[PDB]
Amino acid sequence: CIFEVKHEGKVTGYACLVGDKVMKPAHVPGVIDNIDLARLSYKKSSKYDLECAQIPVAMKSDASKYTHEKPEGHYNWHYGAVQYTGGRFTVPTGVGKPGDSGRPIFDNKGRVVAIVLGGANEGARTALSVVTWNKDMVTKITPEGTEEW
Amino acid sequence: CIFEVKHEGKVTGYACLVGDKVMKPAHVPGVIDNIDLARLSYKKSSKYDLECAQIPVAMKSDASKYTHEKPEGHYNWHYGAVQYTGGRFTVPTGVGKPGDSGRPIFDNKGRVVAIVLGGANEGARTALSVVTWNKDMVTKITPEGTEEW
Repeated sequence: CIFEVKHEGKVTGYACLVGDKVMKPAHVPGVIDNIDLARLSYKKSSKYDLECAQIPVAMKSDASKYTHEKPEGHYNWHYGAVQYTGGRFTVPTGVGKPGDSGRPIFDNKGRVVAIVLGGANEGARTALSVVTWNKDMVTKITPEGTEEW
Repeated sequence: CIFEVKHEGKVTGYACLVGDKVMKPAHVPGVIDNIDLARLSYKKSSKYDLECAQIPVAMKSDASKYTHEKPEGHYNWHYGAVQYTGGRFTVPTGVGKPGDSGRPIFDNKGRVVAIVLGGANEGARTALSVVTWNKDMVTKITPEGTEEW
């Protein structure tokens, strides 16, 4: 469910299969490294820093489910645990870096709860800028001091 | 009917109101410099290098007409005349340059016949890569050696 985005031969970030969409953070430079995904029509929102295409039918079963449900505790991503408390996702400073935008954060059922956009270095911890969902709609939540990834 | 696209305070290219659509070359970085247009959701695809939205009600009457009709001769753009011969729009080399993507080309009735994407330097003249109309449908025509502008 995760695809590299590349520019000039380098991985710049990721797109992920979420719900029935191919989702990519808009700010990530380059092209998704699948020629068919790269050619789809994407609905682009500057407000949410998001581009989303309808998932190819052949890939529909590979998509992750997703949810607005975000009880406090810990969640999962490529690098390990993501804390969620007081409406903030945090990780240890240094785990994430430029090149990690587009990676999903998941609950233990495998449901996507957020897509990483960047991180604000707050000392020992880094607070993530994310696309995430409330019960009604998508949102973008960006801590002060965020560096886009 | 023509708007600047800007990124980091710099003009990066242009978007046009044509028919029912806001038309911007997809590859141009930045956001359209208009309060209404910036807040729309766009459909973006590499197929024609277009990023489009429905024109807001308030702006519909400002849209340009368009046509598929491209008899040979000369057409009009920001910098003067554009030659059209053998299926190719050409201008003198150096008249258009990086930053001129999204500018429209018009006939003498004021109908848009093409939107500039880039140019192929052919020596004294440059052949333009364009979106243009075949019957009712957009198409992308890109001379060999095109640089996206």
